[PDB]
Amino acid sequence: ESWAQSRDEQNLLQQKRIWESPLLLAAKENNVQALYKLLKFEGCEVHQKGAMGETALHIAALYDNNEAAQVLMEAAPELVFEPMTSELYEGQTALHIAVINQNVNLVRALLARGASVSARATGSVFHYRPHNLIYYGEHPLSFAACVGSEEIVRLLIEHGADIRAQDSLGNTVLHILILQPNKTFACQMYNLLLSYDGGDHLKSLELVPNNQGLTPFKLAGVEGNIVMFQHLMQKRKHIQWTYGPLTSTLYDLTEIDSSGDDQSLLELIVTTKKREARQILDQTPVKELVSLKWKRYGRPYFCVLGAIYVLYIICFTMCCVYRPLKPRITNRTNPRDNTLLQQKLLQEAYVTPKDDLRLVGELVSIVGAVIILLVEIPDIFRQTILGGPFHVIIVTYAFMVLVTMVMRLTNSDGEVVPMSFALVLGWCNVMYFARGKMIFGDLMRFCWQMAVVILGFASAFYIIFQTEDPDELGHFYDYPMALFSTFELFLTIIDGPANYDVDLPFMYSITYAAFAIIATLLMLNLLIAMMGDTHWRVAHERDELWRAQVVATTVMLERKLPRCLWPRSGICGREYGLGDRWFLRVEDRQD
Amino acid sequence: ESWAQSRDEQNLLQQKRIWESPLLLAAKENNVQALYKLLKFEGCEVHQKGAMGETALHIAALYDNNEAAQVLMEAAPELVFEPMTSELYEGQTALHIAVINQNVNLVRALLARGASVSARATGSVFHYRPHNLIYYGEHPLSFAACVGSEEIVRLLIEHGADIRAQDSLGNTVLHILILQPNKTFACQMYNLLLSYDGGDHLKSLELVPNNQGLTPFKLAGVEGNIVMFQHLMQKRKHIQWTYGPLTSTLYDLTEIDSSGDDQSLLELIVTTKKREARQILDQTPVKELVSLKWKRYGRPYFCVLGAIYVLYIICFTMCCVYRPLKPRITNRTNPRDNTLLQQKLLQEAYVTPKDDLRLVGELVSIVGAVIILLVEIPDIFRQTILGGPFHVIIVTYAFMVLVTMVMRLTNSDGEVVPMSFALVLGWCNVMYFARGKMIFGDLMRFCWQMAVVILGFASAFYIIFQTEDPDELGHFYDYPMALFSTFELFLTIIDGPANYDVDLPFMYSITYAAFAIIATLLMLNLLIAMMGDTHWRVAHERDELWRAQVVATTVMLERKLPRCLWPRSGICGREYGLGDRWFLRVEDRQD
Ligand SMILES: C[C@@H]1NC(=O)N[C@@H]1CCCCCC(=O)O
Ligand SMILES: C[C@@H]1NC(=O)N[C@@H]1CCCCCC(=O)O
Ligand SMILES: [Ca+2]
Ligand SMILES: [Ca+2]
Repeated sequence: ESWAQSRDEQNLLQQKRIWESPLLLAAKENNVQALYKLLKFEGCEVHQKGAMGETALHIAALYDNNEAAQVLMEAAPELVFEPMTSELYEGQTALHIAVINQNVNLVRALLARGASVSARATGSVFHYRPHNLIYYGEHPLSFAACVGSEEIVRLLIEHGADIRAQDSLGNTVLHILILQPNKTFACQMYNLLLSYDGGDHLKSLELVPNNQGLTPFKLAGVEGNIVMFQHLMQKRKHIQWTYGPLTSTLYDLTEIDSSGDDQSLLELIVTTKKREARQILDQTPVKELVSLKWKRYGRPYFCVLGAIYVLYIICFTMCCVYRPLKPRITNRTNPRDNTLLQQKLLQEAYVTPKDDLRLVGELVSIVGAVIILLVEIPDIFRQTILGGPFHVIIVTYAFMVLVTMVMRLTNSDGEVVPMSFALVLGWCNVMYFARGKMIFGDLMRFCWQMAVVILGFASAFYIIFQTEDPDELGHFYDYPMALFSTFELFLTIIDGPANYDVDLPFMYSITYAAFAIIATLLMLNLLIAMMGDTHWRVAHERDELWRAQVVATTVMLERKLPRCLWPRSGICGREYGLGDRWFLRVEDRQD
Repeated sequence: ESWAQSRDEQNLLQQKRIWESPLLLAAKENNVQALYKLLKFEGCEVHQKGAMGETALHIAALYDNNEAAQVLMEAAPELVFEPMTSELYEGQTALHIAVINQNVNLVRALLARGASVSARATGSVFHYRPHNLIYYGEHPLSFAACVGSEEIVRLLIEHGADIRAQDSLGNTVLHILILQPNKTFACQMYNLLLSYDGGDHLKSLELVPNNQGLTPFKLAGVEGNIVMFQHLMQKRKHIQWTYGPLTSTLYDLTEIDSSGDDQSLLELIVTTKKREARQILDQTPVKELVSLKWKRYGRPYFCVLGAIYVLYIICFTMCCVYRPLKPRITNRTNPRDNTLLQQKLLQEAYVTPKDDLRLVGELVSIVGAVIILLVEIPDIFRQTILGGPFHVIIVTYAFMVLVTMVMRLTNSDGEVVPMSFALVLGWCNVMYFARGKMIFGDLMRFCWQMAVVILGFASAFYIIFQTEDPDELGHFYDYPMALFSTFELFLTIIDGPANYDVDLPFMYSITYAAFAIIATLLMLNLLIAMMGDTHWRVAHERDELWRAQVVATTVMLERKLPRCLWPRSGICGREYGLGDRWFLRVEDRQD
C-alpha cells in the first residue's frame, strides 16, 4: 500500500540522485564544460548508475541534450549498450529514450555507435497495464511506430530492425499500432511497416497472431478501432465491376465468421465487455453479414423455436392448473385457527381416467427439461449477457422441474415452493422471445412482456391459493378469475390479496413481492420507451442495443443448430476459381 | 431460397467466365495487343456469349475500355446490336452500358455504328423492385436522363430518341426523373426533356399518365418530392399583379382536386402509406386549399354532424338506462348460491305507458344504424386510417345494434353482451370528434376523451349490474352513482368493483378489463402531450399529424355530402374567360 506511491517516491528519489551526482546533474543540465572538467580531470565513475539504474547517457537521453550525450559517448562509448538495471525500466537502453523523444541526430549517432535494435525494454513501466499512460512495446522499432516518426522507423529497418518481433504479450508492431489513440494517423504508419515485410504469401506479418490468438485485423474489431478496421478492410475486398453509381464489391469474409471454433469476429464482439466493439458489427462488410443471417434462417428459427417453447411452458401449466388431490383429511384445521390449508398430496395415483392425460404431459415436462440441460450444461463448460438472461433462467427453470420430480417420489409437503418457481421462470423467459413506429414498436414489447408476466404469476397465484380456502382471500379460486385478479393486480387497481387474521402460505408473501417489482419496472421501462424515443436521437441508442441483442441471438442460434440447417453465409470460392474462402457479394449506390 | 443468392452466384460466375474466356478477359483488361493476337490469328468465336449472355463488347462496355471496344467493333460490327441474352439483363445492349457510365466517346461511336435508341432493357435487374438499388427504366434515353448527363440526352434525341417512350410500368422519362434521389438536380434535367416535346397543346408529355393513372405532376405529390413539386408548380401558376411586397398569384388547381373520381391529389395523399407524401399538403398552392375547405363548410359540418351523433348516442343510452323488466320469477336463486341474477326479459310488451317513449327511441336507434350502414357499407367496396379508426367503429356499432335487434324478437338471455358493446363503441367513437396553448390544446382533448370514455363505460357498468343484486358489489345501483363510481374508477382511487364470493356476470370481467387499459393509455397519452409539447419542436411533429388528421377528415366530409352543400373550391374560369378550370387566388407578402 501502495505501488504508485513507490514510483512517485522513486521519481523523486531519481531527481535526488541527479541533484547529488554531478556527472548525472551535468548530463541533465547539458553542462558541456562541467562534463569535460569531470571526465578528463579527474576521472569520475563514468559507469555511474543512478537511482533508476540509469547511466549518465540515459539522463543525457531523457532530457534532449545532444551536446552532453555526444561528450559521454566519445569519452566512454561503452555507455551505449548499458540498459537500465532498475526494476521499473529493466531492459531500456539509451536508444529507446532517443527514439520516443524523436531525437533523430541522437538516434543517428547511437546507430552509428552500433546500438541494439532488438533490446527488449521489459521494465514494469512499459507493461500493458491501466496504471501506465502509454504502451508502446519493448523493441525500439515499436517505439518509433507509435510516436509517428516515419523517419526513425525506416532508419531502424536500415540497421536491421525485425518487424516480425513480438513482445512479452505476443504482439507484433502491427498489434500495438491498433491499440493507439491516434487512429487516423496510425493508418499511415501501418502501411509503412507492411512494405518491409518478406513480400511472400506465407509467413505474412498481418497473419502473425497475438498470444491470445488474434491477428491484427481481428484485434481491430475486438478493440473497436473503426479507422483501422475500415483501413484493414481495403486489403480484403475486391470490386467486381462499376455500373454507374453502383459498385459491386466482394468482401473476403474469412476472419469475420466461424469456424473456428472460438475464433470468429462475431463471437468475440458479442462476448466482450468492450462497449466500443459493438460499433464494429455496423461496418459495411459486417452489417450486410448479420442482416442476411437474421432475415432468412435467423428470424424463422427463432419463432419456430419460440412457438415450441411457448407450447412447452403452456403444457407445464396445464399440468399445474390441474395438480394432484386430495382434501385435508386431517383434523388440524381446528388447532392453529390461523391456518387455511386444505393440503393435497399423492399417491394415491395412478388411478387413471383423465390422469394419464397429465402424466404424458408431466413426461413431456421432464424430457424437455433434460433436453434444455442437454443443450445448456455442456455449453457453460465452453458467459456474457448481451443478450438477455435467457440462459440463466432456462437452466434454473429445468432445475426446478427436476426438483419437483425429486419433490415427488418422496411425497414432500413443500411441493408448491419449487413448482411455483418454474411457473414464472418458464413464462418470463418467454418475453425474451420478443426479439422478433418506434413508440409503437417498443409498446408492442410491453404488451408482449406484460401478458407474459401475468400468465406466469396468475398461474403461480392460483397454485398458491388452489389449496387454501377461497372464502377468505379468494382472489384466485379458479383459473379465469386468477388471471383477471392478477391482471388488475398488475395495475394496482385491486388492493392486492391482503388478509391478516388468516395465515397465508409462505409463497404468497414471496411471489407477490416479486410481482410488485416487475410490474413497476415494466411500467418504468415503458415510460423510458415513450419519452426516450422522442426526446432525442437516443432512440438510436435505445435501438442498436436491441440490434446487438438480435445479433447476439443470431450467433446463439448458429452454435447448436446442425449443419444440415442454416447454410453457410456467402458463396464458396471453389469452382468458381477463388480458393478456398467464402465471399459476400455487396453492391452499394453513391450519391 | 433465395433469389439474391443466385445473382450473387452469377456475378461470381460471370467473373469466372471472364477469367476463363481470353476474349472476354482481354475485353475487361483492355489488352489491345491480345485482342489483335486473337481476332486476326486465329479467328476466335467473337460472338462469344459470357455467363450473363454478354458479348465481348458488353464486357468492353462495362469497364470503360474504349481502345478495347473500338477493336471489337472494327473486327465485328455486328456485336453492337446483340443484347444480353441472359434473364437478369434481357434486352440490355452495349449502348445502355455506355450511357450509364457516361462514356461520351463510346456513345458517339455506338451511335455512329447505328445503335438502337429504342432497345428496351427488360432484364430482371432493371425492374422497379426494392432489391434493385437503381431504377432508370428500359430505353437508353431514360438512362441518360437519370445519370444527369445532358450531353448524352440531347445526343440521343439527335439520333431519334422518342421522349414519349414508356417502359413496362407505363412510365415516361418524366415519371422516372421524379423517382430519383437527386431532386434538386433532376429539376434541371426535367426541363431539358420537355423542350424536345411536340410543342403542341394536345398530346403533351406532361399529360401522358402512368399505367396507374398518374401524370408526372400528380406522381410528384404521391411520392413526396418537394423539389419537383414546387418546380412543376411554376408551370401551373399565374401572377396576376405585383403591388409592392404583395404578389397575387393564381394557381391552376386542376389535378389537385376532385373530381375525379379516385383521381385527385388530396385523396392520394391521405390514403397512401407514404409518410413523406404528408409534406405535400403543406406547399404554398395546397396549404391554402385545405385551410379554406376547413374554415368554412369543413368545421361547421363536422360539428353539425357531431351534435347529431352526440344526440343519436345519448338516445341509445336513454333506451338502455331504462331497459326492459322483470324480476327473476325463477327459484334458481336458491341453487347455485354464487349467482346474483335478477334476470329481466321480454315481452311482456307492449303494455304502453311510458314505454312508447322508448319505442320511438328504439326506432331511432334502428333507422340510424342502417343509415350508418347505408353510408359506410357501400363505401368499403370502393381503407386507410389516418384519420382515426372512426369508420371501423361506426360499422361495428351499428352491427351490435342490429344484433341486439336480432337478440330481441327471440327473447334471448344474452341480451346484455351485444347491447353493452354498442355503448362503448357509440361513445368512444365520439371522442374522434375532438378534431374541432398547445399544452392547453392537448389537455382539452383529454378532458373531452375522458368524459366520453366514462359516459360509455358507466352506462355499460350500469347495465352489467342493473340486473345483478346491489347489496353486494353495488358500485352501480343507479345512473348518477354509476357515473361517479366509474369516474373514480378512471383514476384508480376506488379499488374497482371486486367480489369473489359472488359470481359476477361474464361482461364485467371483460368490460372492466378494457376500461383499465384505455384509462391508462389516455393517462399515458396525456404525459406525452405534457412533456412532448415542451421538450423539443417535436410539438410540430405532434401537430401536423393532427393537421393531416383534419385534412383527412375534410376529404371525408366532401365525398358523401351532396353538391348543393359544400360548394366547389376556388373560382371557375368560364366567363370570365379562363377555361374551364377552377383557380385559387393566393396573395403572399415577402420581407
Ligand atoms: C522519466 C523517467 N526517467 C527516465 O530516465 N526514464 C523514465 C521515463 C518515464 C517513461 C514512463 C512511461 C510509462 O508511463 O510507462
Ligand atoms: C455488373 C454487371 N455486369 C454486366 O455486364 N452488367 C451488370 C451491370 C449491373 C447493373 C446492376 C443495376 C441494378 O442493380 O439493377
Ligand atoms: Ca394507486
Ligand atoms: Ca384500495
